[PDB]
Amino acid sequence: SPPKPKCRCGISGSSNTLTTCRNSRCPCYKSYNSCAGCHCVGCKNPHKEDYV
Ligand SMILES: [Zn+2]
Ligand SMILES: [Zn+2]
Ligand SMILES: [Zn+2]
Repeated sequence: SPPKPKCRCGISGSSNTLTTCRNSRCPCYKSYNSCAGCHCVGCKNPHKEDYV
């Protein structure tokens, strides 16, 4: 498994509707990772782990 960044988008950072984890203040998003193990609230992260 790749290095998984963790974020608290919602608890801190920037609470939003869609752009919570989808903005560049989210380390996961920026580093091409899903929010596995995060404390993000209202996480819309388009980086869903590519598992084919
Ligand atoms: Zn986030
Ligand atoms: Zn995250
Ligand atoms: Zn998230």
